[PDB]
Amino acid sequence: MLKRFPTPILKVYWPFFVAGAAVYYGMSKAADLSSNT
Amino acid sequence: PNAKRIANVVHFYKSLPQGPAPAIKANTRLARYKAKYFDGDNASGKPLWHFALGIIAFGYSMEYYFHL
Amino acid sequence: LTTFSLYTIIVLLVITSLYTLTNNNNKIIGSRWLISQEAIYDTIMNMTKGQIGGKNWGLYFPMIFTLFMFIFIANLISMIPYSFALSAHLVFIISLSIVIWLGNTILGLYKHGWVFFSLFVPAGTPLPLVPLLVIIETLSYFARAISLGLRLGSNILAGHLLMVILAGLTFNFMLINLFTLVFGFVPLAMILAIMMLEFAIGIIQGYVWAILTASYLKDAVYLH
Amino acid sequence: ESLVSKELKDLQSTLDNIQSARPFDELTVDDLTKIKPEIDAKVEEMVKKGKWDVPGYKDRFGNLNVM
Amino acid sequence: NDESILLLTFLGFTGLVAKYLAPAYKDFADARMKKVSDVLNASRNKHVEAVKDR
Amino acid sequence: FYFMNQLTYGFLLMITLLILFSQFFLPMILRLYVSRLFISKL
Amino acid sequence: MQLVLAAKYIGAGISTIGLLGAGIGIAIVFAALINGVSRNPSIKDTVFPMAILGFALSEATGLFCLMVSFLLLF
Amino acid sequence: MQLVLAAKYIGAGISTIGLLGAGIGIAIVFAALINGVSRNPSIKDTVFPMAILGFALSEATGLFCLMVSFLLLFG
Amino acid sequence: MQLVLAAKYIGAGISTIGLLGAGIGIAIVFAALINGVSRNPSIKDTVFPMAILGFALSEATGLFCLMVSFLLLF
Amino acid sequence: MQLVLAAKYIGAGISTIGLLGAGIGIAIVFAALINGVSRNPSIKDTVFPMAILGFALSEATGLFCLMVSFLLLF
Amino acid sequence: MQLVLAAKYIGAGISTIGLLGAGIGIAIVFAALINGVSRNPSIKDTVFPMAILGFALSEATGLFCLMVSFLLLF
Amino acid sequence: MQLVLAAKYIGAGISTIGLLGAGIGIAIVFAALINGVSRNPSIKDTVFPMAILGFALSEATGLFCLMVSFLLLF
Amino acid sequence: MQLVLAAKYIGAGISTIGLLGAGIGIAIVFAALINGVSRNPSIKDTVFPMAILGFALSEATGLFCLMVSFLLLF
Amino acid sequence: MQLVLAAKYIGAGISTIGLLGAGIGIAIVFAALINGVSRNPSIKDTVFPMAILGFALSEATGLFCLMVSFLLLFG
Amino acid sequence: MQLVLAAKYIGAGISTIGLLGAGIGIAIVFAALINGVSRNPSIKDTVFPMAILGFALSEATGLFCLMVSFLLLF
Amino acid sequence: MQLVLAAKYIGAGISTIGLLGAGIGIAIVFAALINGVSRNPSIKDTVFPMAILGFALSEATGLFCLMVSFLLLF
Repeated sequence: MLKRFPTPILKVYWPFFVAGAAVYYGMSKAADLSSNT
Repeated sequence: PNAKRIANVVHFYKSLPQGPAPAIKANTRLARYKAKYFDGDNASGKPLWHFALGIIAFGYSMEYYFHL
Repeated sequence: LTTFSLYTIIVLLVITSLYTLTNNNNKIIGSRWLISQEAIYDTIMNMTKGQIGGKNWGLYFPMIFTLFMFIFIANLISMIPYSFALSAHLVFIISLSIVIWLGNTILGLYKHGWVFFSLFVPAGTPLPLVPLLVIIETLSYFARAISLGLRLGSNILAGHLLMVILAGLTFNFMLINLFTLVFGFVPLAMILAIMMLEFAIGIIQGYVWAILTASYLKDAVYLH
Repeated sequence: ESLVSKELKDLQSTLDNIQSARPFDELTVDDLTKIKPEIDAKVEEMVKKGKWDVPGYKDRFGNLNVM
Repeated sequence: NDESILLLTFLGFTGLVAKYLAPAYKDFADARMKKVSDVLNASRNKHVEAVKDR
Repeated sequence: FYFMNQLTYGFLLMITLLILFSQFFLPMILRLYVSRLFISKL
Repeated sequence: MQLVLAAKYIGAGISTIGLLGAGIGIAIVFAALINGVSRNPSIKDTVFPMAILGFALSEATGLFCLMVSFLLLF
Repeated sequence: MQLVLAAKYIGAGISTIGLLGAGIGIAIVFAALINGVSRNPSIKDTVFPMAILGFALSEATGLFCLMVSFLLLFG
Repeated sequence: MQLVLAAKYIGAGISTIGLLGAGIGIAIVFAALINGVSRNPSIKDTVFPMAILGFALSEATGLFCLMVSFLLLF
Repeated sequence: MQLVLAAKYIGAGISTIGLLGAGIGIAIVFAALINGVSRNPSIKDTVFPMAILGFALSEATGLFCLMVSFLLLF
Repeated sequence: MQLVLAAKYIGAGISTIGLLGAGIGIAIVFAALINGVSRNPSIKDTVFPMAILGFALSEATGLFCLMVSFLLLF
Repeated sequence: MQLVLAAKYIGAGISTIGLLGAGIGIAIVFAALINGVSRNPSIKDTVFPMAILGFALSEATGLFCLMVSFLLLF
Repeated sequence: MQLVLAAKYIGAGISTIGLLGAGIGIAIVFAALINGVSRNPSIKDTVFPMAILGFALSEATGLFCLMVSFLLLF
Repeated sequence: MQLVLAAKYIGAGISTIGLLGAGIGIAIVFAALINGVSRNPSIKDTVFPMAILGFALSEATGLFCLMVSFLLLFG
Repeated sequence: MQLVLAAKYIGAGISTIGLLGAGIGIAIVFAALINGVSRNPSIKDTVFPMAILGFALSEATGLFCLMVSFLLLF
Repeated sequence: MQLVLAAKYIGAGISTIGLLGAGIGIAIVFAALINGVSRNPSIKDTVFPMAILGFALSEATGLFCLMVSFLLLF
């Protein structure tokens, strides 16, 4: 069907994975701190 | 010199003559849709339209779930 | 079950429906469905080749591809009338924008340490106004972040609100007396050319997203 | 003198298929990588470096992009 | 309904798409296909013509 | 309210398209690139 | 409260004349495109995205102003 | 309730004068179009379509203005 | 109670400037039309249909503006 | 309803600044005319009708403006 | 009734700047007039009555502006 | 009663800004003056009387504007 | 306090239209970009990366007015 | 008579921005002044007086405008 | 009262459209920088500083504007 | 007494926006500086004192606008 090619992203796109998880965690703090309006 | 001729005779030795293994008959309950719709003759755009037909149903059906 | 969860299911199956059923079993001749992906690959390739233009340029080339097609496809799905828009949420698109901007700041900080703040001077100035420029475009520094997503989110939101409001306009103007259908076709062709505009305001705004964040990678990654 | 006794009948038999065994509008990269692992070898080491630019492609094949 | 009016505009719009773009896209793909197939046949033709030189 | 649900599935699909496009669909086309190159270049 | 939706409506009215910016703006994008393709007819594709990019930046800024209308209209 | 529709009328008043931009806009489009065909005769039929693209590609922006002045006047 | 038609009148007054550009913009078309024939007098009867096209459609917007003003008057 | 004529008066007041466009544009017409004959003096009798046509019909926009001002004034 | 004359006064205040266009109009006639003459110096007889023609009935709009201002002042 | 003088105050405020136009307008003439002497230095006595003519009788309209302002003031 | 929210509503309405600066500005930057690249063709990726810089710096100050449109409003 | 100094203050406010006419005004004079000296190098001292003349009683717009405000400040 | 804080919000609304001219002006600074160096590339190092001299202090003056809004808004 | 400073606040708001013309003014001076010294690079020290002279005595006049703002605020 398709040949799986190991192209690198894990040791390549780390700040955007970190930024996604960091906006996830900070937005979880925002929606568990500010959502009572 | 050597390399082009030998790369050619490696390239022209195993390549199959009549365009073999035609695979003009196969099915997995979705590949017939592909062979009728996406292979070397038709490749018509209407299946995406037919796929759009699904969303033509689907939001309507979700409308049928939501407001109607 | 969540509607947007299923909308992402629709996105991923459209994207699986662009290479696999495009594949006429690894025919190299590149059929009609494959020339489209060929063209998208080429026109993002020749874009980011010249933009960042470094010896390490292709590493982010899947990222500049995966930021485009996600926006190329999800902004052609809600062109279907009976659907709900995907990028309409300033929450989600501004989320993706803050993600990309923070990723650029973190990539630049990790790559260039103390003197990464010397991005913020473009070129030479006289001395008694040096600090000026730094704070001059400080909004852009963070104003850039909100704007990158807010542009595309505003375009998507106002376009879908345009289509709903003007469909309801041509609906509500025509419950009055039967002469209202006579020369009331110019609003219909107006909304039709608005849909001509709407394919543009999807695709070309996605290309805007691509070229602006490719410029932002040139900003963060390279030392000018 | 015995060098040419196989080399002459070799390339005539080689052109004997080459005039008769060309699936050029129906070729498949499966069969290609099956005979030429050099293709996927260069592709794989290329992406492992990251040279997404394919040099020497545009001069004979049109880039076909938007711009 | 309100949204079947957008369906009406969308039916006419995709009809105009199949009127204007999709035949032009079809024959553009035809031009590119003829180009690629012709140069790929010509490369192998010059290759097989090179083998007769030895 | 439901910022978490759209953010959850959207980030899952962003990571999905990153890994997916990178390891699958760009180099399956670059296969065709290098195939046509090492047929014509010979 | 009967006052404030009327105030929203006139605020939406004075918010509408920011797309004046896009209306004057995307015009001279097309104008520079035509004055540049006139004296150089073989750069048109090379200047066609460079044009339309700027189009999709200024058009969109017009679509800033009226979205401020709409979340004031709603 | 007698205050809201009068303010709606003045709101559709002020939400009309944004097509000032469109009236200047398609004008300067045709200004450069005439400067395109004038200095170059054999470019007309190529760039006149593009200009009519550039003729209704932004003209609808001003239309957005009066559609506010259609809805806020009426709805 | 009497604020309604008074506000109709001031709303027609503040919408009057819809044709403000109308007075200009148009002058720009004929401006280029003269500057299409000073530099090239041989091409006038080909481009004058384009110019009356632009002038007419170019003013169709100010027509929309003052007919908004008229139906705001009535 | 002693307010409604006062509102007629201010609405006629800011209905007279829609000729700002006319008061610029019908002067740029003769401005480009002067720039037209000074590049080619031989074509004077062809540029003068075109300039005065676009000029006059142009002025008609500011005339529509202040006749809206007149019929709002009384 | 003690406000309708006050409204006449403030409506005469913002009937004023319609001649704003006159202020930035007839003036540019002279701009082009200098580009009419400093380019091609032997043309003063051709364009100087042409420029006073372009001046007069473009200032006429500013005349119309401030005369509606005076009769709304009184 | 004690309101019409405040109306005169704000009406003189809003009537002031028409001298924007003269504040622009004479400037473009001086701009064209230095675009006459720079690209044709041997012209001055034919253009500089003409330029100070344009200066005076385009400034006079803005002077009419702010004299309307002060006569409405006092 | 049933009025201060009406005031912040129309304050958003009047602070909508500072983006007239941006809707002019990024468009005239890309207008000069097209008219510079069609003049000199082989400079595309030398002026294009600062054409996008001028776009960014005209977006920077066309967006303090939008953040006044937001943080006032919310 | 309590409303009236307030109305004087906002009447000063609207009559402040006519000095917009200054900020464009003399600048475009300087625009041509640079195109008067770059295009022609040896003509500065001929045309710089005209420019400064084109400065001085131009900037009058601004002056005449804000002294309006001052005669609404004290008077 | 509560009117002064409401007037503060509409004052912060009007007091933000003064950076309009700044956002136009720095854009024509980069516009002239493009049309200067897409005429003459070798002068970039000489004028791209001075332009971005002339950029920045043509902007902060306009970005006094929101600061005057800022102390008004807080 | 609870109204005079409300008028001070919105008066500062309206008296903010005259620096819009001061913005462009300064912006251009340098735009003509670019399109002068770019095509003529030898004239720089001949121009650039005068040019920044032509900067300074413009900007400060725009500064007049906001100093009016401070005398309407304290």
